Amino acid sequence: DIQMTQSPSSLSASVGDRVTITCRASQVIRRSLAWYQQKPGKAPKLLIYAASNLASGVPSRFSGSGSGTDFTLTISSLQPEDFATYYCQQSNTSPLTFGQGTKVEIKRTVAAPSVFIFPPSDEQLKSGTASVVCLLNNFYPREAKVQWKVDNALQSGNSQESVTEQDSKDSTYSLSSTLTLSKADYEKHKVYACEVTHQGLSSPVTKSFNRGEC
Amino acid sequence: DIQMTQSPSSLSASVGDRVTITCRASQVIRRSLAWYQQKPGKAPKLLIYAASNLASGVPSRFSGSGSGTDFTLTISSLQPEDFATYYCQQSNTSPLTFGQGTKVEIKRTVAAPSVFIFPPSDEQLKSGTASVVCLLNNFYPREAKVQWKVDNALQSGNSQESVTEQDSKDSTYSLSSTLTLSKADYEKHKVYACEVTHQGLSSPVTKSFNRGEC
Amino acid sequence: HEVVKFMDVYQRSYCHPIETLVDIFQEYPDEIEYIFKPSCVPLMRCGGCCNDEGLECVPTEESNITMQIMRIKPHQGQHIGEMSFLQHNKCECRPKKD
Amino acid sequence: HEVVKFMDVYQRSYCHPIETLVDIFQEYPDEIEYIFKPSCVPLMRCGGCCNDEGLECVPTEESNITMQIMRIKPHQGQHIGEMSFLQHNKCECRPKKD
Amino acid sequence: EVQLVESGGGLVQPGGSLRLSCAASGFTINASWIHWVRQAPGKGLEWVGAIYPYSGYTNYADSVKGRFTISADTSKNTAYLQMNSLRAEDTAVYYCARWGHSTSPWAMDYWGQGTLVTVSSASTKGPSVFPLAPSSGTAALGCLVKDYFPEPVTVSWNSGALTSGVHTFPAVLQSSGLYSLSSVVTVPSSSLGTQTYICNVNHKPSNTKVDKKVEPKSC
Amino acid sequence: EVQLVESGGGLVQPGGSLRLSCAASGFTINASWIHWVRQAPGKGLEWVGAIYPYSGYTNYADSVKGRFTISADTSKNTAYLQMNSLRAEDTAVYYCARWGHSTSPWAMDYWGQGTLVTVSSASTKGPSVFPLAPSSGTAALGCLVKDYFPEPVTVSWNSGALTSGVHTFPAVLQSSGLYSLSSVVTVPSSSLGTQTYICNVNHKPSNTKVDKKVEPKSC
Repeated sequence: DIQMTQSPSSLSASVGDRVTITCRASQVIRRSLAWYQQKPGKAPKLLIYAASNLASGVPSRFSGSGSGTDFTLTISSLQPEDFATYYCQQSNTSPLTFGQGTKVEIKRTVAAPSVFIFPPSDEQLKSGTASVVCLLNNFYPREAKVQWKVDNALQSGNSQESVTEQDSKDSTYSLSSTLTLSKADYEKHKVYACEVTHQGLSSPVTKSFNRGEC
Repeated sequence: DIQMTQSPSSLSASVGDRVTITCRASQVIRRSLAWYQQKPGKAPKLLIYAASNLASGVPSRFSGSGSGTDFTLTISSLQPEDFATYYCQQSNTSPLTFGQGTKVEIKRTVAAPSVFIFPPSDEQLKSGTASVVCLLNNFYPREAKVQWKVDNALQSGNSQESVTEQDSKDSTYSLSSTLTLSKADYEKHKVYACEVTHQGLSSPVTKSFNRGEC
Repeated sequence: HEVVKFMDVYQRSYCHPIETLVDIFQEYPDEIEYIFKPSCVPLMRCGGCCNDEGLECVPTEESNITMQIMRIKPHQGQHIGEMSFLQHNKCECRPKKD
Repeated sequence: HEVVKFMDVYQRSYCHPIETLVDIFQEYPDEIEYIFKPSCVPLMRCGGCCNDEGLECVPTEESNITMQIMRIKPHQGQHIGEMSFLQHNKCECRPKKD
Repeated sequence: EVQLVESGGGLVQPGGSLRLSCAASGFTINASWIHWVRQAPGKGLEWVGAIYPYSGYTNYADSVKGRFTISADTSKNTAYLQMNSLRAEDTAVYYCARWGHSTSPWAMDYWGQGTLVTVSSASTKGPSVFPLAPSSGTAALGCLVKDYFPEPVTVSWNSGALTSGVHTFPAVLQSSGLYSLSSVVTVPSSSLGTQTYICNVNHKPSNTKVDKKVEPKSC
Repeated sequence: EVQLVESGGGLVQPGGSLRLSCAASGFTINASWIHWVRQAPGKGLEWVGAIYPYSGYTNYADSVKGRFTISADTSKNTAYLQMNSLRAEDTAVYYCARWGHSTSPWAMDYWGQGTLVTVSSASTKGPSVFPLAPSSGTAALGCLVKDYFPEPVTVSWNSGALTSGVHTFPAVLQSSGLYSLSSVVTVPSSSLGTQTYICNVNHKPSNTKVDKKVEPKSC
C-alpha cells in the first residue's frame, strides 16, 4: 500500500494568511492526488483533483500543486469558514489511501466567554439525579479552566466538558461543563458555583445560585 | 543547476562485501544518471549508464538502479581492485553536474610495516641540504605514527609524509617520512633514528644509523 | 509477476496529460525542405482513453514551450533556432461533435 | 518562458524507454469481436529518436506485465481476464537492415 | 441536480449484519463508479471499496475484504454496502460517493450525507429532555438531552425557525455508557415571556420525538 | 580501437592562454559529441563544456563561460579546448571524452589520459635525483626526486623492466613551493651487486631526463 504522510497534523492561522499543507507519497503516484476538505460531521468536499486542477465551483483561493511524490494544497487567503480538516487522497494503486488530515484552525483576536449557570430541572430531580450545567459562550482561544465549588469545596471527578466546533463566521468557541451528582448529594448542599478562568477575562468570573432560593 | 548528493562520502568494506552508494538529485533527472569509477590519477571509467544499464565489458558485480531522484550503485562482491572513487553524473540539464564522489577503501587483515631508513646522499650533501628518508612498506591500516629522534631529541616541524595509494592486489599501503634539515644542522649530530608505531607491531620499531660510520 | 488490478489499470490509463515524444515534422508540416535535429521533442500532451465511443480525450488548458532546434537545409549548412510547441496542462473526456 | 538548450533537448529526446499509452487492439489485433475496457494500457516502450536515417530506436531488453482487462462481447456480457504485454527495459539506436 | 442519499444506518450486535444503501438521482450509477469511505469517530477517512455497476466489478480494502459486499441495482439506481461479521473497530460513519467523467479518476465530487453504523452489544435508550431555564441584555436558555444510546441525536429550536445563536454540543459518553448533550441558545432578555422557546429533540434509532417548552421556572 | 589522446598541458601565467588538444582515432569525432571534464587536485570532477563537431555547437559551464572555447577540426579529427584569462582555481587535470551511439547520452565511455594545466606565476625547475642506497632477506632501495616544479614527474625502474614491488609516492609541496617525491623498490638482498638498479626520472616540462644508478655506497 502507498502511505500518505500529511504535514502539519494541525495548524492555526489568521484570516488572510496564506496557508500550505503538504502531502508525501511513499511511492510515485503519477499525478493522481486529490485534496478534500471536511467540515465536522459532514461529507468531505472535493477541492483539487489530479494534483493541480480546481474542482468545479470551489473558490480559487484554493490551489493545488506538486509532481512526483511531494504535493501541496495552498489556501492563499484563509477565510473564517476554511476552518476544517483537509485530507489528501491517492488514486494510483489500491487501496486508495488517504493522508491523516491537517486540522486547520482560524486564529482570531482574544474574546472572553459569556458565562451562564443552569440549575437542575424540577422534572429531573423527580427521576433522582442532578445535572448542573455551566455555559461559556463565544470565546477565544479555546483554552478555558472551569472549576466547580459546591458550598466552597472544590470538585474533581464529577464534571465533564464539551467544546463546540469553531464558528464559520466569527471564529469563536463555546463550552459546556456538566456537573453530575446524585440527587441525595445535591439535596444536601446550598451554594453551587461555576468559576471561569480565561485569557480574555481580566480576573476569573463566578456565576452561581442557591437551591430553591430564587 | 541540479545538485547531486552522493552518500556516503567514503566507506571502508571487506572483500566480498556487498557495497552500495546512493546518489540523490535535487530535481528529477528522467533516468539519466551514470556512474563512473576513478582510480587515482587516471580517467574515470564508465560503469553504469541510463541509471541501470551495465556499460560494455564492465564486470557484472557492478549494478545500477533507481528511478525518480534517488539512485544506487551496488557492488555485489567487493574486490581488491574496486578500491577507487565512484562518481555519479546527471545528463538531463546543463550543466552536467557530478556527485562529490564516494571514496571506497578495501578493509583487510592487519599487516605491520617493513621499516627502512636511508641516509642523505653524498651527492646531495654536496649541494648543501640533508634529506633523511624513512620508509614504511606494505601495511594496514594506514594509521601510522612516525617520529624522528636526532641524537635522541624528538623532532617537530622538519618531517613530511606521503602515503601511497591502496594496492589493487594485496590492499596495503606504503608511507614515506622525509626529514629535511640544513647540511650544517645535520653535520652537527650523529644518531638519526626513525621510530614507527603501528597497529600490527607488538611494540614500536626503530631503524637508525650513525653518520659516516658504516 | 504480480497482476495489475482492473480498477488500477482503468485509473492509470484514463485520459490525462502524459509526456509524449512528438515528431517535429508533425508539429511543423510546412517545413518539408528542412531536416530537424533532434527529429523529435518531448511534450506534455493529452493521452490515454475515455472508454466511451462518444468521448474524446482533449486539452482543456494549454501552455507554450520553447526549444533550440537545429534546422538542416541540404547543401546550406545548419542553423540552430528557437521553436515553440503547445503543451497540455489539463485534459478531459469531452463529447465528440460533428 | 525559459528556452530549452539545444544540448538538453537533444539529450532528452534521444531513444529511450518511455511510458506509452498503447491501444489494446494494436497489441491484440486478432480480437476484432471484443471491445476492451480500458481501450488502452500504459507500457514502458522504446521511443524518441536516433537522428540518423540509418538507425532505429529498438528494445534490447524486454520483460512482461500482466493486467486485468475487461473483454466485452456484444450481447454476451463482460468478462474480466488477465492480459499480458511486453515492456521495454533497454533501448538502443541500432542499424536498420532490409 | 446530482445527489446521493444514504440509509440503513443503525445499531448492530458484534458479529451481526447490516445493509447500508446508497440511492442516486441526477445521474445513472451505471455510467460511473460508486465508492464507499468510512470514518471511525475522531479518526481519519479510510477507503472501504468500490464498484463499477456497469459490470458489477468490485474492489475492497484488505481491512474489510471477505466481510463486506458492495452491490448495485441499476433499475432502482442504487448501490449497496452489505456488512457481515461486524467488529468494534468497524464503528464509523459510512459514506458512499461517486466518480464520473467530469473529474479524473477516483476524485469523487458528490457524496452522500453518511450514516452511523455503531457496533455494540448495548441496547437502545431514548433520552429524557430537561429544560435549561434562563435566569433572573441577553439571556441563555437550553435543553439537556440526557441518557441515550446510540448516537445520534438532533436538536432544533422552534421547529427550526430559530437558528441564530444556537449551540448544540458534541455528545459525551457518560461513565454509564449512555450519551448526553445540551443544546443552548442566547436570546434578548426583553423577549423572554413574549417569545416561546420549544426545543424539538429527535432520537431516530428509538423513535423518540420530544418537544420541550422552555420558560423561566415559577417559584 | 577507440582512443582519445590529449596534449598541450603545461604551466601558465595567471591571466594567460593555453590550447589543450584532443586527438581521436578509431572513430570520427564528427559522428559524436566531445566533452571536457576537469578535476582540481584533490577535488571532484566538474564538467567544463561540450561540442557537437558536426555543427560546431558548444555549451559551457557558467563557471568557465566567456573564457574557454571548444573547437573541432574534422579533417584532422581533433577537438580543442582553448583557455583564456586563466585563474588559480582553473588549475586541474583536463579530460576530453566522447559520447557515441553505443551509450545513451552524455554517458561517456572513452576518455583521454588527461593533461595537467597548472596556473602559476612560478618558474620551471628540473629536479635533482639522489640515490636512496640500500643497507648492510629483502632490501629496499630508491631515488629521491627532489626540488622541481611544476608537476608531474615520472619515475620508472631499469627502463621499466622492473615494476614488481615499486612504489612512487605522491609528490609533496615543500614549504619552498617546489615539489619532491621518492620512488622506492624492494629487492632480494642476494641480488644486490649482481643486479643493477638504475632509476629513470622524467620531467617533461623541463626536458630533464636523469638515469640514476643505485648501488650500496662505498666507504
